[PDB]
Amino acid sequence: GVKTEQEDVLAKELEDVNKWGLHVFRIAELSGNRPLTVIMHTIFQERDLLKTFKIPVDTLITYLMTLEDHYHADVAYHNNIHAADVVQSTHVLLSTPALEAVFTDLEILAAIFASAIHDVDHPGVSNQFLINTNSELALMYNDSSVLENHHLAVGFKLLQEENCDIFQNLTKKQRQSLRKMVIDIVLATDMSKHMNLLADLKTMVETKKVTSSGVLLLDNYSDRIQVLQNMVHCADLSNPTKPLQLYRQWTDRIMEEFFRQGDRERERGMEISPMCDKHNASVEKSQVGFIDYIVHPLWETWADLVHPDAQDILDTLEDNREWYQSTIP
Ligand SMILES: CC1(C)CC(=O)N(CC(=O)N2CCC(N3N=C(c4ccc(OC(F)F)c(OC(F)F)c4)[C@H]4CC=CC[C@H]4C3=O)CC2)C(=O)C1
Ligand SMILES: [Mg+2]
Ligand code: NI
Ligand SMILES: [Zn+2]
Repeated sequence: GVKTEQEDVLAKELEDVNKWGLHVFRIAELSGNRPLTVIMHTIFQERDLLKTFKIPVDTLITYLMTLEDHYHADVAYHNNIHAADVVQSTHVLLSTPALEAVFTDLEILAAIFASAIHDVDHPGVSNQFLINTNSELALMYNDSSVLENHHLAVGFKLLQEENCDIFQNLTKKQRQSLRKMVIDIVLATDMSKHMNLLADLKTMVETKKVTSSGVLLLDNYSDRIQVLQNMVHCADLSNPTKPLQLYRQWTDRIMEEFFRQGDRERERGMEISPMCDKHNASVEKSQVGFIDYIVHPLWETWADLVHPDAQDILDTLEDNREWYQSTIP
């Protein structure tokens, strides 16, 4: 009834689960390629979600292992390690002082479940690629948030596998509310929605109201769900805000994925997508641009919403940006 030694080393790494900068790649190695399952399980226990939602522990574990198995280990970026990272980053963001006691347990469950499923069965190519190849996914979803629709459908469908229904004890009202929030959150991870999400986050910062011991006041679904959508979207765009050793691995992985797509586009005579051309790449300059036009603007606005809680995150981002700028030939 005692942990094996590897299990003990893993449990020690998992003590960083409330920290930005958790060694997720190390967790992946120590868990036998089960970082999503072990991180989710830790977070569910930490937040007492099993008791609150009457989730049988065997059902949770079965679901999580099934979910993690529907991420592809042969995709370099959009795999179970990325899912685990987004979950853990969401979990840290949800714990920010400015949001203490703001969200209900069901909202919390929604954000974390959404994070866990948000890229499941990702094939390692873009929506545009799927559309332009006439792929079955694109046809199924009428070219509209193709991947994100698929991630949702798979994540929910997996609940029907043997002993996988983690929501079996929720009432229909709880399930309907949970399902709606999860859908709203995952669909918001499609980068085509980024400018609208950010515009709404800015509007919210400009009209910010604070209240119950200085935490945010969010008094309607539209504001509550916008915050959660931007929170998971921040987590999804969190790689440049992490310690350089983590960030660089994520950059290597996304570049591998992008260049593989570009190889497939080149071989078939298609126009090669932005940053998919390994023969015409500027990895460093691309990171600086990604930070300047997308990641910083979002994280700066998030940092304003939760001021001053996210200052060290924004400082790390700004440091990493200078690092990449400095390596430009
Ligand atoms: C603005 C430019 C100067 C630089 C640039 O980016 N693009 C392409 C571009 O703007 N977009 C929008 C974002 C898209 N996108 N990009 C992701 C991503 C993740 C990690 C990255 O690096 C490192 F953190 F690991 C990364 O870095 C590299 F691209 F810079 C990109 C994902 C984000 C969310 C969901 C799915 C992934 C997704 O949809 C890609 C297309 C330019 O065209 C010029
Ligand atoms: Mg995605
Ligand atoms: Ni595969
Ligand atoms: Zn993602």
